[PDB]
Amino acid sequence: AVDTAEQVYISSLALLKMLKHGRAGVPMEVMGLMLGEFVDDYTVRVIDVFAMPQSGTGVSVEAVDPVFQAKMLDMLKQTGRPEMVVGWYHSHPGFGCWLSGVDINTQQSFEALSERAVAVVVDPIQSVKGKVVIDAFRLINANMMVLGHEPRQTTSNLGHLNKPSIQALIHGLNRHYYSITINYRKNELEQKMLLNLHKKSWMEGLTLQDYSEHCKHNESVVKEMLELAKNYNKAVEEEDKMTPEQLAIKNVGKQDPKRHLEEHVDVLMTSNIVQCLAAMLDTVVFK
Amino acid sequence: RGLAVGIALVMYGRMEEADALIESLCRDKDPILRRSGMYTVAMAYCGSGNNKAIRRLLHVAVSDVNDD
Amino acid sequence: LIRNNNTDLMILKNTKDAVRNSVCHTATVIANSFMHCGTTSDQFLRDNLEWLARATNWAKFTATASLGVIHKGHEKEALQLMATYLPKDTSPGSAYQEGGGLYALGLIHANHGGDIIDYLLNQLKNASNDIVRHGG
Amino acid sequence: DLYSRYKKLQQELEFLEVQEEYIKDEQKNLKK
Amino acid sequence: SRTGHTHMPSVVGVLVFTQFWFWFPLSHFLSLAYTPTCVIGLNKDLKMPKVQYKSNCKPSTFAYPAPLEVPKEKEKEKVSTAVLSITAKAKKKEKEKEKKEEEKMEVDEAEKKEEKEKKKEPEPNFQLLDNPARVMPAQLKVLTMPETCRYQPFKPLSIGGIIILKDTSEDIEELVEP
Ligand SMILES: [Zn+2]
Repeated sequence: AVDTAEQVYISSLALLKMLKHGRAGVPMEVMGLMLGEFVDDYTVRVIDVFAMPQSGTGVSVEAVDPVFQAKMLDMLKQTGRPEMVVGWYHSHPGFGCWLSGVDINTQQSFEALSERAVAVVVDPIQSVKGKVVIDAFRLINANMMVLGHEPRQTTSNLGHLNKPSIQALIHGLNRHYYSITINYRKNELEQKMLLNLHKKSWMEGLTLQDYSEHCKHNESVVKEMLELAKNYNKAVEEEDKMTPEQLAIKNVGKQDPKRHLEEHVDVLMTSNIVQCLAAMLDTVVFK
Repeated sequence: RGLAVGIALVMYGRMEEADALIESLCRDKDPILRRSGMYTVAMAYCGSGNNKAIRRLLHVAVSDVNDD
Repeated sequence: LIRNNNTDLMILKNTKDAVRNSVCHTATVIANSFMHCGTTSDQFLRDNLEWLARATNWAKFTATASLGVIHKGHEKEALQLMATYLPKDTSPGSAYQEGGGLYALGLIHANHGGDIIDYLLNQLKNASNDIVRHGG
Repeated sequence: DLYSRYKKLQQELEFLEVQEEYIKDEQKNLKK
Repeated sequence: SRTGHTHMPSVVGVLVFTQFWFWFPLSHFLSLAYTPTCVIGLNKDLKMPKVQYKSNCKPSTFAYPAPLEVPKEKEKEKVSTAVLSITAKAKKKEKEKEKKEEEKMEVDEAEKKEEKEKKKEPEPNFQLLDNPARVMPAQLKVLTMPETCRYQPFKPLSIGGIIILKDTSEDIEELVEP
């Protein structure tokens, strides 16, 4: 009985507790616990995340408070749901993700206690634009050290979700743990009530943004579009057989032809239509 | 996934009698079961140039979000 | 299929030498079973075994499955072939032999109703759990 | 002869309407 | 299949073979889709008679060689001496020295052309074939019935599978059972 290509399920609230606790203590490598359920042999799920108070030692086994462990679990049994811990996490701000020296020491305690106890490393400050730098890892033994680690077998969902990155494979990764796959438990009864309630405005759709700010904009764009038409005349009346596909590449200027064309005309079209349709509907509805 | 191919393979070439089941599996939000209906509409319409099949199968080939 | 046995052995050897320490062993024992399908020609299960005994934990399930692929459509001799490589007389500790063995009987006698349906019926009455009920 | 030609022109016409509908979606999709 | 219908094993065998992402040992199921490219000339319930019939290929022959298992024994063996110098007229006067030594003492060697071209053109597209005869499915229509033999077919023979021969008039013979 040995590993395969596993799968990690995370709940929607679990990821939100990760990025919020990471954004809170952005300099000093925050630490917390991960509470879920072992559903089968080789897929792990997590429903809940609660953090840890800050220890002066740092991210290690000494940052784990056993009296804050059991008494926090004492409350969650009688309210909500009791379940077994399945792992832990921390935050590593200075890089993306790889298990460091004091990372790997406290992992050995957890895999001695649990079956797997999957680690999770998240950089809070790297994740900015629309994506999150989250990855989960899991330590390997020394029994197959001259053999091929990660004993994976009959599947084809292993080549996805990441290739081993060179900022991560220069450290441990390969001959010390392995990487694991993470998707999201995307659910209904949460997805639309997060979408429609976060981005919404009722009366904005039929406002006017006035005329004194709007006729000035219609005044402005036509004036350079006149000179854009004069520059459009210049290339059309030119029309010389100087190998015109080579004549165009020696006359590149990030300019006219068709790019600096009707793009403005489309904006002039859409602005006045939405302005006039809002004007005509408002005369219709109100008295 | 074992029952995905299994309910696709319980019907074979009925060519009109699966259409209530084809509509039922794809309207659900289970991604495996939507995938299971796609193997079901394949095996119920074997070798026939069905215009309704090639319309509907290409329609979910555009607009659906899961890759599988 | 036995009187027109022109397969090639050296192509399978000129792909054998490039086999590194990956899980391509399952990919090779599915390759020879394709190009010896119905041939009933066992030479790779004769000329070498130490390379065949390298991979494990599902390749044994794959290899004894490939034994049934080479013997596709072997009605009576396939019963006594397995009778020799029995689900309980090769090794009682490996469930992958008895799992893929019952899977190999299904590969041989597809679309053939007989005692082999009843023979696999009685061994799904008394079986282990995980990789016995698969190939059964 | 002629009945088979009339059925195949029915089929091919309803075929390339569907592949016309595919390119309508993709050109709409690539704008987004 | 043969007669316009489609196979139920060849469909089911290939569609679970598509599911080799999620499980590698489902790839054994493609063996169901392996249908023979052979004809069978069984006339009686037991006799398969040894019959000879031929081909109608347009300009040649093909199929089933699989011959090539050379390791391509290659040699570096040389780098060409490209000293272009007084060498050029020095080898030329050496070839003048051979025009006194070769053609005046003994050189009478000869060879013959077009022996190897001769065997190619009268070739056989008329290949004769016993009972379980393989044939590529592209040549189910450019085969030829055994009309030159005594034992001539009865079933319309245009696609591979199994047929009856009309084993014609008396003295029936030619068993084969291995
Ligand atoms: Zn760390």
